[PDB]
Amino acid sequence: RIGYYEIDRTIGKGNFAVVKRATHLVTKAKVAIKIIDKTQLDEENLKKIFREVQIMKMLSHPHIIRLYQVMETERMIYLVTEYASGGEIFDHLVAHGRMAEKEARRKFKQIVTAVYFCHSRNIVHRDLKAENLLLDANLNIKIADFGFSNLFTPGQLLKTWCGSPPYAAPELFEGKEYDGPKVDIWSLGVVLYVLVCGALPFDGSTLQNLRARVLSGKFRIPFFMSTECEHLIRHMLVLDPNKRLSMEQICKHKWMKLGDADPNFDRLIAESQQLKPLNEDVLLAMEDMGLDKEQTLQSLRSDAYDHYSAIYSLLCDR
Ligand SMILES: COc1ccc(N(C(=O)Nc2c(C)cccc2C)c2cc(Nc3ccc(N4CCN(C)CC4)cc3)ncn2)c(OC)c1
Repeated sequence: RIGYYEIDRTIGKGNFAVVKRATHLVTKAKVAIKIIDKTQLDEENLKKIFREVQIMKMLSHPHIIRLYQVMETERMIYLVTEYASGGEIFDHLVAHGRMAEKEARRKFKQIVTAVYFCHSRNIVHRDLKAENLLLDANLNIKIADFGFSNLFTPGQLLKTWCGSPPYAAPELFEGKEYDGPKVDIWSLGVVLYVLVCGALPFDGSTLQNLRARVLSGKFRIPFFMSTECEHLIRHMLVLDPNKRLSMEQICKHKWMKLGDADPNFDRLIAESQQLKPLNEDVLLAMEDMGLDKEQTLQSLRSDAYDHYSAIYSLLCDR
């Protein structure tokens, strides 16, 4: 037990972190808690985790994992998030293999909504990979690991070479300054390919081999891949960043449009395209628990991600 949380499973173990499932003992919500030992952490790694957390706080969206609370001790950091009860896409692909385009379109449309929203808030992910995508109880997408993400100014070039080589755009291998979104659009091309094909478009027995594959820009279209799907991927996996589809063009592609109507997609993409409240009954419910409404409002106003913020948010998403 950790504050208001009862831990009931360990689901992750990597980096300097362990992730557990927990239950919030007031709201009954299932959460994931990532526990980071700072006594393992290097100086720049702490500056990384700090930026990761700051970016996650900027992102409230249906297809992005939601951060609810930060707890910090002298020794440990605790990050409490929405729990994705479907697991990772990796395990789904191991279990069931390459997805039918019907399935791939549903999920990719959800991925695109999430990434488009990041861009609308001047965030680039810069590490989009299929395998690490999370799934909720209905196998709906939630995008996670923002460990390589950053703020960008539209038009500005970035100069940190990051992410996983199989998903990395050629200009990242080449050590060029890069447009943030165009890097994400390349990664999206590889993720779409993986979902439909169950394999990577660019691969190799060494990183040197793989690097040459990416810079070549050639990949195999399998017999089972539709003409429309092929066209989408080929318009994302273009060597010149400037000849890649925009996010706006990706949403409009004919592969997206065929199949069942999709009001949520269009609504979410519309919301991301915009330029320009307090729930009183939540505040009252909290007050009747024994949380003073003054400290709750202070916690909310300061963007604290503390005990009171968590409970406010967890109740509102219920
Ligand atoms: C796989 O390795 C992990 C393990 C855990 C997380 N994880 C976070 O780390 N979240 C997070 C937190 C807490 C804080 C900060 C940032 C982030 C990103 C997380 C997973 C999750 N659902 C879920 C359930 C079960 C399974 N599998 C069950 C079957 N397999 C045998 C074992 C694994 C995978 C995922 N729901 C929410 N968060 C993760 O995210 C990429 C990958």
